[PDB]
Amino acid sequence: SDIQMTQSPSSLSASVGDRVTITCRASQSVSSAVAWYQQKPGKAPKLLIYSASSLYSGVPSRFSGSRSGTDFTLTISSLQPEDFATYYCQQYYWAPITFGQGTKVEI
Amino acid sequence: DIQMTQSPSSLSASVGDRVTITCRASQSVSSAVAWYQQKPGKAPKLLIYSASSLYSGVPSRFSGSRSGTDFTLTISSLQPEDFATYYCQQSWSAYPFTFGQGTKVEIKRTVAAPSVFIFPPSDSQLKSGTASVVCLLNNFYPREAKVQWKVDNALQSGNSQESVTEQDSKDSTYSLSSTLTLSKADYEKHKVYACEVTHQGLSSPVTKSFNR
Amino acid sequence: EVQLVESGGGLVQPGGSLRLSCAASGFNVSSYSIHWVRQAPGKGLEWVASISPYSGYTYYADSVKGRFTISADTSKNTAYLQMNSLRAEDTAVYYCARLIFYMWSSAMDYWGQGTLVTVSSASTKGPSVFPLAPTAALGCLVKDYFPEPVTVSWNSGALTSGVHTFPAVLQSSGLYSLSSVVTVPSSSLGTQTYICNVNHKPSNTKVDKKVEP
Amino acid sequence: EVQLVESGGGLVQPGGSLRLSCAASGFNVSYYSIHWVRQAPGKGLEWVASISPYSGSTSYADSVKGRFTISADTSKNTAYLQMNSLRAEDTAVYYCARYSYGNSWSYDPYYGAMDYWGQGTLVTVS
Amino acid sequence: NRFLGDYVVIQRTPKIQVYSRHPAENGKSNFLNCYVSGFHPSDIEVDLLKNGERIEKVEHSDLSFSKDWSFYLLYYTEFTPTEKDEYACRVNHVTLSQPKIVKWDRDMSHSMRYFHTSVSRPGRGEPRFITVGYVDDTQFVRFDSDAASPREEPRAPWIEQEGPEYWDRNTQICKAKAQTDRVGLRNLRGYYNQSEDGSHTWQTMYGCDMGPDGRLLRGYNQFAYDGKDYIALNEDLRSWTAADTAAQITQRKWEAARVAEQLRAYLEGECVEWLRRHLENGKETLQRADPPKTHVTHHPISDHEATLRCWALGFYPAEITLTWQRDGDQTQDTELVETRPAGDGTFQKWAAVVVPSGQEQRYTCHVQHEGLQEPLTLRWKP
Repeated sequence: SDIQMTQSPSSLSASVGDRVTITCRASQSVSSAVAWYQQKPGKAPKLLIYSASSLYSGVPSRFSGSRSGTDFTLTISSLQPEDFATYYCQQYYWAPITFGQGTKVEI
Repeated sequence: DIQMTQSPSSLSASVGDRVTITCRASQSVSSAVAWYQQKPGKAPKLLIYSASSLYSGVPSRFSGSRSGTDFTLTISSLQPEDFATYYCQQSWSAYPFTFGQGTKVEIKRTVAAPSVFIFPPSDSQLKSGTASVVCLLNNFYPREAKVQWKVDNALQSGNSQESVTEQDSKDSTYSLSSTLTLSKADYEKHKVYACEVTHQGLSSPVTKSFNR
Repeated sequence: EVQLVESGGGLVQPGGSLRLSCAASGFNVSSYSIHWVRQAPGKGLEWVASISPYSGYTYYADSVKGRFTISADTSKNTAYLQMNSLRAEDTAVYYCARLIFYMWSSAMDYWGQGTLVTVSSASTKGPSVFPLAPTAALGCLVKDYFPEPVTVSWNSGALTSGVHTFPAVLQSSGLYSLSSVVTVPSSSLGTQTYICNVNHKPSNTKVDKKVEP
Repeated sequence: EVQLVESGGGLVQPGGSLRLSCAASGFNVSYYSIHWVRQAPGKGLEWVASISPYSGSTSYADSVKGRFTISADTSKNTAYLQMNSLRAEDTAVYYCARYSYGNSWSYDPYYGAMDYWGQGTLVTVS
Repeated sequence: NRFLGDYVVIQRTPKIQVYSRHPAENGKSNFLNCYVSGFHPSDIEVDLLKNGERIEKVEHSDLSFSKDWSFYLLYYTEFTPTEKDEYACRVNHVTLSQPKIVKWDRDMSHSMRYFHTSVSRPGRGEPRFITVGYVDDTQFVRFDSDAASPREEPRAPWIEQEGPEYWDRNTQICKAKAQTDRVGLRNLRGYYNQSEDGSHTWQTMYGCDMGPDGRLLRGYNQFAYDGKDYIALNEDLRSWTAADTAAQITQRKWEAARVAEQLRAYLEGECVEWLRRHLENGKETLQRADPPKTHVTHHPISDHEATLRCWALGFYPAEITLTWQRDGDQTQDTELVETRPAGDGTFQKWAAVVVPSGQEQRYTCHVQHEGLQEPLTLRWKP
């Protein structure tokens, strides 16, 4: 049974500088092996977080993730105009690798 | 090799200012850098060891930061007793344990005019056949002072040396000593000897003299 | 206390051999890395030779590799830098420094005062002391001595303020000279006695020339 | 500077076959397992296959298992994907992904990161 | 007493084994282990499972390696088995293409040496330097670069009785060895042509064998870069063996400086003398010998054929010989696992061989071990 990543909301609009959180849930107990990717239009995904919490080298410090049970939250502490993109959950704990359906943020 | 480099070679900052000393390494030495404090005529001492850590005992006014290949030492508040030279050192690769060219830290203060003295050549030296006139300047700032000798009103230049001392760690002033050497036979050939001192702290030179 | 006492300085003719000694007081050289850094003087520091604490791996700078032989004795708690074929550029003051190891860095914390080593083709000459008879300033005038490391203090150091022992300017004739002066109140002249205690270790001379008006 | 370049894209008729290429640069691919992921137009991201270049051990997603053969070349320092018996649904901008394995004997156990994705290359089944 | 080595200068698939420190009794406090061995490079994601949920508060051993420089770890955790609870170990490594899941199927002279590992981390700070000092199969010190306050820290019940002088000199050496190794890794990216984007390794090992005579039997000083022999010290303790062209460049550099001279002095002297002390201090455990406890189990994969397995449990020292024979020898067509560390100082192992059901009473397994006084032989017998 493939491990779907139920990611909601399908979209959400926030004003620049706002604090935004993006939830993500796994069909089983995926461990902290979860990473968050940012996909600007017509561009390849870029890693934001891995180990479900660790900021990836070079990524802005405002980005952060946190695991509570099997629910993963990607935090924007202060939204910036360069944060417009279809964000993605992911689980590489279990094979096959799968991603959430996405989260479209509108500015 | 890892040829360290300290910028600037010398810097004079008034007491209470913030002093920044940059030591850069020709290769990435990671976080292995140290800074040493040495006063003239004394043995160096260690301040910063693990590229930022302050040595146990050193005052908190010292601080050091790491950045890529650049390194900086920062003195929060300049103090009198901190007149010294600060050498950076990399322990990344022993053999060799390379040091920097060294930094000279000086205290900048108000212009302080000098006091001029003259010592007549003593009889003991004259009997031996040598004479030495000495002109003294005590506790004056800054380090520039033109000591123009004048004998019998005639300019005698080309037979003298100058020896400035180090900055006074207490007052932050300088002292100078200029000597004119003439053989005993020459001494008896002239009577009036004087030394002229022109300084930033003096509007006009103050002449000190004596007659045999 | 923990200290490092140098020794063995002085003058060695170009091409001679010397043996500096660095006594360790209160800490055994058998468990620390003794190094040797030399100053011109008047220039920056230069690392010379290091000996590893326990194994004994002796490393040397590229310039003195094979001429100098650093060692260390546990029984006497001393360290030596046996220098050979001394050149003109080896004139320097040598500091024997201890080393401390941190996780990802090391540094020298404890040092010694630093013995001077002069290398020149001239012989030893004693100091010619004269008194500079004179608020007022009194002093002496050391002259035509060799080598440089002379010390001048007044009245066994009982007087300390106003001292200005200028650096030794090397005269054109290849000899050193410096002026020792001190400022004291004019009202105190004749009530107190001042004598310059010239001390020349390389020539074993100690002349006290009293200074009066 | 680490940077991966993809090629082998264009057009293809349904049922045909194409050989995608993802030539790495700035790092030895043998240190990483190169994963292939595809994105249908305006849809989610689907994982395709992964190659461990040194040992050549490979795993394929069931959506393409039995049709896609992945390959790598350490000497050339590139990653290859063989697609056959193409289906209409296989339209996407294919990304080659660089898994970066972590460790757990650290005091703070890590997990690997799919740190570097390729720029992508369009592949239209039509 | 460590030696101050002050002289600067392949990928294996892990073999995952999930097992229990003792035979599993439902409801009885037991230890679950995930002993991954034979892998290289060092980085590996290991996590013990319980019904799909990751287990926290697990304990793992200090990184070491075998003779061939391949690493091994022991991830273990205190647990209690049951009927429902299924346990797996999720091991992931570069050689593997997906994480490997191994379900816990219930049925499945002397020498002081000092192993060091320096793993460069180009963007994650200073190199991860970990070093371990062994005596025979036992561990008695460790020094991790990333510990809170890096210090030579005891790992045996007989070494902690040493005084501060012991730990201050050992700690000084290790913080010197780390800085020596750190320099080595930097220069090896130069000798070869390697980008600064990859993490490499520099394993080093040295020690002093000591036969019963109490004198050095063979000194060791080896080095590996990226999991392959680099440069080694020959038995003569005077020359060097260079395994590749770059190892020749450095081999000359250590012949002119006569670095081998100091190694011989320590290896022939201080190295063996302390080994004798460690044996005298730790004579309780190092000089011990526990004979294996042997049991043979048979599980058929058919109504006429089966796999026969001979088990060796709770023996020390590690080295053991265990192989299958028909009528009394099957070196081929036999499966034999790497010796397993039980995590309490003892080890375990088993060997299996397929057999037709009939004439199984002809088969036998033979157990030879140092702690064993006489040869052993056994066969399955319900």
